[PDB]
Amino acid sequence: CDSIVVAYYFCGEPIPYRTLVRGRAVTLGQFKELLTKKGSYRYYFKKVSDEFDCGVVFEEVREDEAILPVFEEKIIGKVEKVD
Amino acid sequence: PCDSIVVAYYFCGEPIPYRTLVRGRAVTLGQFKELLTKKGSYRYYFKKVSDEFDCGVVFEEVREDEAILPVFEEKIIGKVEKVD
Amino acid sequence: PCDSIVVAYYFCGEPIPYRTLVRGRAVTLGQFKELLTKKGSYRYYFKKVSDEFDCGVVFEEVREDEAILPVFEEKIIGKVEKVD
Ligand SMILES: [Hg+2]
Ligand SMILES: [Hg+2]
Ligand SMILES: [Hg+2]
Ligand SMILES: [Hg+2]
Ligand SMILES: [Hg+2]
Ligand SMILES: [Hg+2]
Ligand SMILES: [Hg+2]
Ligand SMILES: [Hg+2]
Ligand SMILES: [Hg+2]
Repeated sequence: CDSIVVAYYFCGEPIPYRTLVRGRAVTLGQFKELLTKKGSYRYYFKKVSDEFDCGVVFEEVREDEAILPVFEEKIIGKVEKVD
Repeated sequence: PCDSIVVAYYFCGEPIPYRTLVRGRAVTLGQFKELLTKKGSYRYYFKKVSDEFDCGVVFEEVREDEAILPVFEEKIIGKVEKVD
Repeated sequence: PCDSIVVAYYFCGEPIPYRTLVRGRAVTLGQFKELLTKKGSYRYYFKKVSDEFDCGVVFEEVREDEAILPVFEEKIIGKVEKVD
């Protein structure tokens, strides 16, 4: 296994965009390179959270060097345009 | 399978530059800024060819941080200066 | 729309000049002085057209800083020398 599945829902759209990334670990900045549209966005990723009752959160990630959480083996991101 | 970039910067004149690899194709000032360990006010320059003259490439000052750093001969060569 | 000016200076003899863009139409010595990172006593010169001979052009010494820096072929080319 030399890869990870990276899917994100984009600016509201219902069908998420899916791609494979070589590495087993992905950073925000790598994820940012898959995006095609310029502008200001916030990025969230499903992550398990003991501290929440329905198990899941969308963790906001901000720093490029940061390693994105993995939910059930995949990276599930939400990309939201600001404003 | 090329998947990451070399980022070296000279830090306040200390000759020996600090070297690291960054995953991805291109790097922004803000990502570069996350590799730095010391707090404070700094300016940042990066080698990158100019179309002026002798012994000449430039050190381009970058400040935005969603700005994509120039690449000199395939690497990112930065100069980090503390504002005195 | 234009918006900015290119400001490059050679610093203490270092060959590779440092390059930045400055917002606005024209730049003053005092604005130029704010780009500099190192403290101390310096003199500042800028290429500019001249009406004297051999190699055609001069380095005008500027000191006021309310003064507007000359523009050589659309850019500001400065020489910064530490007073030794
Ligand atoms: Hg796999
Ligand atoms: Hg969008
Ligand atoms: Hg719940
Ligand atoms: Hg590489
Ligand atoms: Hg320093
Ligand atoms: Hg030389
Ligand atoms: Hg311009
Ligand atoms: Hg100097
Ligand atoms: Hg000559």
